[PDB]
Amino acid sequence: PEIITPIITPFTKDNRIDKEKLKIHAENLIRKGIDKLFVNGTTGLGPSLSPEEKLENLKAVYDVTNKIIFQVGGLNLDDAIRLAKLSKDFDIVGIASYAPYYYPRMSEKHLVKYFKTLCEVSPHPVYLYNYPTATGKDIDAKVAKEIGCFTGVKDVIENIIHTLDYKRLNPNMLVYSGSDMLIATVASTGLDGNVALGSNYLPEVTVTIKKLAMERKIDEALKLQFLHDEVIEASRIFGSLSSNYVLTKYFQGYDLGYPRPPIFPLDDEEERQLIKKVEGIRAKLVELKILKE
Amino acid sequence: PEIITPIITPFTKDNRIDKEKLKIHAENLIRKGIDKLFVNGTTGLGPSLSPEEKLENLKAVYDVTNKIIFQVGGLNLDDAIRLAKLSKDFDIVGIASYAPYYYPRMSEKHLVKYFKTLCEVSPHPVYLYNYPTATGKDIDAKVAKEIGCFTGVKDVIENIIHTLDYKRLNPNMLVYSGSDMLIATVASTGLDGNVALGSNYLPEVTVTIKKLAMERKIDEALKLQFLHDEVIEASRIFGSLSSNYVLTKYFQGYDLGYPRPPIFPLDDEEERQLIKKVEGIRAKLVELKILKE
Amino acid sequence: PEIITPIITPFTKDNRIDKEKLKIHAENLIRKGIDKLFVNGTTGLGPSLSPEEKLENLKAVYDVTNKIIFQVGGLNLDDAIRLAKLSKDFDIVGIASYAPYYYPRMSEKHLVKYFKTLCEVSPHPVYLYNYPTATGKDIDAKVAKEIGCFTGVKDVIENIIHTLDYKRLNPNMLVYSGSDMLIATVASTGLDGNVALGSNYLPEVTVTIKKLAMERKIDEALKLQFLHDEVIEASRIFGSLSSNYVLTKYFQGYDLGYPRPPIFPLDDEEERQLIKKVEGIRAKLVELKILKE
Amino acid sequence: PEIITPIITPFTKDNRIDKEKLKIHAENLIRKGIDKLFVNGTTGLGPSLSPEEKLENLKAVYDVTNKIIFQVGGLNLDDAIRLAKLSKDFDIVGIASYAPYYYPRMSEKHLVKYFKTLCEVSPHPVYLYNYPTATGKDIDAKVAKEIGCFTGVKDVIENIIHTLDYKRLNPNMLVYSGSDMLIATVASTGLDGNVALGSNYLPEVTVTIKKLAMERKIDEALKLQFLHDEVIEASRIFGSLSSNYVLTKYFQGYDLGYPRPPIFPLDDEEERQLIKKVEGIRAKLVELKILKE
Repeated sequence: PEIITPIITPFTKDNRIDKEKLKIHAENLIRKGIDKLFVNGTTGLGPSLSPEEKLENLKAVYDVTNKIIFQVGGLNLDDAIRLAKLSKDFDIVGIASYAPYYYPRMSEKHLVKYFKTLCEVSPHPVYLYNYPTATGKDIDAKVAKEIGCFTGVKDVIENIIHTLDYKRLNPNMLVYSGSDMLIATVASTGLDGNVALGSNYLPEVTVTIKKLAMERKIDEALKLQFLHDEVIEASRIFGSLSSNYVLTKYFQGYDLGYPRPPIFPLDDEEERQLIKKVEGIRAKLVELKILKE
Repeated sequence: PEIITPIITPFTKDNRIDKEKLKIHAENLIRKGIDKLFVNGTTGLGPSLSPEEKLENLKAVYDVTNKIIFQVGGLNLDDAIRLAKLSKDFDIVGIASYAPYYYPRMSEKHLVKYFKTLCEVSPHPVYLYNYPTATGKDIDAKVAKEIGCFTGVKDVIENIIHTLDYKRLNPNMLVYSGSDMLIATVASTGLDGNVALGSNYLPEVTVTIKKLAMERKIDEALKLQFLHDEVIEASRIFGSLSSNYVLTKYFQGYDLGYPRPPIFPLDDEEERQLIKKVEGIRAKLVELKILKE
Repeated sequence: PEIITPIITPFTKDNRIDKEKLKIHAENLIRKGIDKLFVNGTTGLGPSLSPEEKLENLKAVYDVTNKIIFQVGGLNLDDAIRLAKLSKDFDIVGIASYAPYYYPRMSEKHLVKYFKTLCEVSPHPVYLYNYPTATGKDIDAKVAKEIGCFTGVKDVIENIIHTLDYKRLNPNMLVYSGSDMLIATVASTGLDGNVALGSNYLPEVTVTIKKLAMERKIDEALKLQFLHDEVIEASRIFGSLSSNYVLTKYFQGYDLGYPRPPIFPLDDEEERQLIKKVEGIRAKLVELKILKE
Repeated sequence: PEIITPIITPFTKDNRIDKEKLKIHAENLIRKGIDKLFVNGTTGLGPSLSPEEKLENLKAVYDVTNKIIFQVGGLNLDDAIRLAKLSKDFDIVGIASYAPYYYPRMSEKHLVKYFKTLCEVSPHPVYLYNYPTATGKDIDAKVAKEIGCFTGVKDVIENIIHTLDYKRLNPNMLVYSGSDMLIATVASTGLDGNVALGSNYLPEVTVTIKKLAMERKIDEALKLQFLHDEVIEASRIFGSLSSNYVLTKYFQGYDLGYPRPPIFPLDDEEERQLIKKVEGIRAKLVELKILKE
């Protein structure tokens, strides 16, 4: 199994993509063992990015590695087609799309047309980015089997019965969970890994949870998963998408600038309370020789 | 109270706004009694539009009438501020914004900041576009009071208790329902009216229901409400957002072009089945002398 | 429209039904203008009551009035059949049942059979007690039409569209809402009335809201509705079903004993804290001359 | 890790517990590898049983094995307290209780008081029977810690992060999942086992899944889990609670009578169709030498 990072998109103070900070961040992650990079996902504020900005993220990360899954979805299908086509010249893993978001009660027939249309034009394997809470509809294993063209799926859902069902109906499909709290579980139950936003700021931990599991040292794995669980929670206190920046800078020692409002950055005091929550978990992890002093 | 139409956005074969069909459609809605027009709402596929297209829509409808509320929201706070300020030069009713959509678990603080910010730059009254199902969060009465600067609210929710609470905790606020099926109810329980996608294709009906409720002929108003509900129901089969195009062409007799994929247009078979579903209702509406044979 | 009280079941300290405190309560509710009494409802802890105890409450209230709808449902169908049958010796308004509760994902086919069985054996009209949050399923207008034998429905749901649908699909059916916070609206929109737990402790208020709406004195009907909403909100601090005992003694002046654990009574501190929250409301209610002294 | 059967309560034509069929079923289950027997659970129609019938089920199953967890809860605390005390004389594993069911929006204070009371009176370890979707409320890991006195939890939820959290915050607690579809996952991820309803009719399978996962043959374990998953799906076509009787008679060869209305038994045509849906599976299982022809 693998650990896939839905990479953060660092923005400048004046709301541009800081291509340099993106590259450092991508470089660090590859250095610390991350298998692939998922670009323009939720953790990267993909839905806040223009088609031009989505392409920029690909170009910036393509300098660092070609193990990229390139998210192109949106509510303008022509922008998504143009993006999928422009990836032809990029030797990457595949492209991805989440479902058309916002609009409730969208017909299965219409949703199927959308993903089929991305497959008919894609010059790479096509991954399904399933995130019902964010997009407001579910491409479950049955609908994915009927699309018939996905090479994998990132299932962002608390229900893991739902994630396993993809394998059951598509034995050949790569199945990833999007929950950080299930790295140990995923790795041990026969799935292909985790798209984990927590790997942005603790890639050492998510990678290590994985190893321990494949070594059938599940007891340890859970101990480590649970520490990771506390950090996940610390980030929700103030808004995990904004906390990702503070956490990555705190654990990995470089700046990722700011998010894109209405994803507002944490202020000086929110930053203090967040670090005061994880201060002790950091120490324990240097103790356990998982982080460098 | 008022009927406010969340006006459809017509698209050409080339996926561009059809300015002339928009103006044609806007005229008819004003001439058939609609009080104001909500531009770049859900029914208009607001989220699917660029900021330049959101402004395009305003410029084109202003040609016909200034009784407009201008929706400017999005996931780039800068683009919305720009849009909100550009409205200075239009003598319109207000601007509006849904809460920032897609991203879950957004802090109340971050959500209040997003709206207080728009209020801060706005040269017109600011209206709250509350659509919890489509956006993923609820700017309810307490939070709207906390925000402190809304002139009105459009509450897209089937819980009318939730809607009354706005009037209770904000006595001077205009409180509209976004539910086509409560036009009789809203009018009769002291609320300021409805924002009704259904008024796109049968503005004769939404207006008549409200009038009938004002004259306290509530029994006669429900009878027309339930006929309207059935049309609402029929449009859901193939996707209501697409079907309004068909229905508007069918009941009002001019064409509105295409929706923007992934909001796909009904096909010829789908268009024909919907009409067969509404022929019997149209008959009863002719019978009532609300429509011409 | 009508106000129907879901009458509390008074319990002694020994976990017995206090029949005399009950009769007193019924007498007062009737004397203050309540139209009918709903016995063994949620507010009278029906599901906590045995078949003998339900019948007991019917015998008890029948001593005071015959304007009684008699809930009989349960998870043992032979007990419900018996209660339905035994009601023949009582000249009441009808019987009623919620859907079988607790067990998730019950089949419409089986749910229809449950209710048709009660209709086949019922000596009186049958009322659908629809409470989806409590029973775990929904007997909407479509399933009620299919069942085909309901004289009326009590619809405990935040969604008034859902309630209107019973009228749309069942024009002859008596349609009540079970939402205290919608008494003015229900009355103003052509529905048949409310089943209002808050009429246990403030029947003066609930009846005046109804009357004001019937007179189309809408803003004054809302004024009183919004105070009532504040009492409802106060009751939720410590548990609404237990607070009803404290609130009814406070406003009506006679003590109703205790609820049945695990519906724990409020302790004396809690009782005093809840009364501190409603001293204000009560003061205004005296000023407005809806309550005495 | 263990498989615990939430044993079925078999009823006669006359709606009485068939003590003798329950003992055969009970003996069989233990003998095919079932670890513990959960009595009076959702699958046994717990909420449908009088307290006497809850004690009668214990006395019967106790004649076969002392590996019994004795669920005692209900909406009359005095009955529960007394069912707890009467278990003093049975040398069993422990008692359990779901949360008080039906009544929505109950206070965390009262829910804790409920479980603490049972702990105060219990002569055996107390198990939390957590079933959010049946009871209408959830006792999460956090609350179970507050309550403070649970030896084990049985988490009936399709969300396995929710289940793992009990072990996170309560390391000394036995944590079982209630989902038949996670037997392989639960066993390979370090949790303590499953409360599997489908082990009523295919105990061979649920125990072989478990064995396989313990043996790290995760691929062979999943293939068998996917078989079992289909049987679970087939059981829903008609009412899984009802279908379980048919399926046990089919797979195990002895009839368990009827369920209790309103849990209606399948009729003969429903029996036929259901068997046709699982005939193929019964063949695959005999092919794998898991079942004898």
